[PDB]
Amino acid sequence: QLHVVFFPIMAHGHMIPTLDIARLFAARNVRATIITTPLNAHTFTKAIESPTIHLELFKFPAQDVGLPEGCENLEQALGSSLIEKFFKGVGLLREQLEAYLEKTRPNCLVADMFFPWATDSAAKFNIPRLVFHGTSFFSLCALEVVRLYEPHKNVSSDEELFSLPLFPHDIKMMRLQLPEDVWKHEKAEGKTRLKLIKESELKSYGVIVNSFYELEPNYAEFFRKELGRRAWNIGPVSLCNRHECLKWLNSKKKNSVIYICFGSTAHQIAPQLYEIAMALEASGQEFIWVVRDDSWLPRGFEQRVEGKGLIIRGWAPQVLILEHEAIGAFVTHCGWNSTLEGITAGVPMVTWPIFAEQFYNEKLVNQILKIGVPVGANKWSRETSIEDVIKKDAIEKALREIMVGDEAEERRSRAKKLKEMAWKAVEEGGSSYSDLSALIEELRGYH
Ligand SMILES: O=c1ccn([C@@H]2O[C@H](COP(=O)(O)OP(=O)(O)O[C@H]3O[C@H](CO)[C@@H](O)[C@H](O)[C@H]3F)[C@@H](O)[C@H]2O)c(=O)[nH]1
Ligand SMILES: [K+]
Repeated sequence: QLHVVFFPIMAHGHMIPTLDIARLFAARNVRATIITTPLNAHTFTKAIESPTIHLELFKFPAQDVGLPEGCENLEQALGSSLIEKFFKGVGLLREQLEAYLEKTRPNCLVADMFFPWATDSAAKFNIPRLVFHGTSFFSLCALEVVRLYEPHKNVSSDEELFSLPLFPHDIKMMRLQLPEDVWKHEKAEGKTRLKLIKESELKSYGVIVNSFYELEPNYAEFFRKELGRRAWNIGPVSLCNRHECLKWLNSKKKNSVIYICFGSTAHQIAPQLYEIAMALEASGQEFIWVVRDDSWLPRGFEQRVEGKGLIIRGWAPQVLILEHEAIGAFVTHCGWNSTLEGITAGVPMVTWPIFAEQFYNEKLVNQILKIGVPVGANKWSRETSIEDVIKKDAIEKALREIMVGDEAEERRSRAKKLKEMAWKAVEEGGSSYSDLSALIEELRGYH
């Protein structure tokens, strides 16, 4: 039996899709083991609830890097200090990884993009290593093209626009949409980490990508041809698996409710929430709003919008909501897992990128896929300063445009097209089904 070990970084947005990939492999009679840490194991245990996914717990050296003992997850490492400590900590997992690989000798290692050294670690035992990023072909390409060509240095002001080189679409961006650790005050740590991450894509056996060919064929090709990567598109992997707010939505018109949610880990301050609430009231749209009370809500808000607006404070069933008939739009931060869920439900999106690769995802959604509307946020930042809050006016304009604005029904039509393409890609005979079959056969044949 083939054995593949999966090693995601301790972040919810990488762990859940990695589990789905493990399940996809398992359903093909492949032995799948996921490496995690003790305080993160509960995520996998809950989502396991079918072939057996095995877990292996590594000790996370929080004390050695000066982190609180309870900080085993990227989401809890808030601030440059804590984040650099977190990445030093995860780099220190290399010894446990090499011990586990020597002990078990699996046929393949699928390792998170944040572990470039994992390539060499697997090479010590002649094991091929695959990179998993968890984002779109487009972001992979655009990030690599920006790193290589640095078109942000041909610019005089923060909002001066430049095109992305080589791309078959003209994509205009400003250096505000890039991290200041690249264009303003160059800090060698992040630059080196990025260099090594992007290099691992060519030094390794190849890249697994959570996308489907028909979604972004130009960039599925660009990644392989112009950028030289060996890759397999096997997404959306969440389709492998396939209530109060639902009963609420049942009595609503089809495609009439806006869903607002900013991802698994939301760092969101009271002034921003207050602007969102005011914009929601002014827009008149029915809505489900997922929040992490007079400190951020207008007086009488929840009662003044009762029956029309619903605030969810806990973990929301995002997929069940998005695919309910009543939901017509999605205000999102453009994380790739949420973006892909919006696409798979066929739901247009208001794009509100914050950090990471989300501005590239926003360009993919708005300019290329033509299923979204920008809210107007254009400043890359880990934490939000009060000086950067998006005001209620832009939010209301975007909420209006996404529901009844120009092309809204066409966006719905395009998204339903993408929805059918997504479901077809993963069914037997589909592009993603076939690429997964091909990857597994190649792994069987290795040496
Ligand atoms: O109330 C809730 C709130 C969330 N969820 C689920 O959590 C997921 C949110 O994923 P999303 O990509 O938007 O945020 P996150 O995964 O942290 O993004 C990082 O990881 C991504 C993957 O690399 C990356 O693209 C991104 O830039 C990073 F920020 C998504 O699968 C939802 O279904 C829910 O079910 N109920
Ligand atoms: K090249």
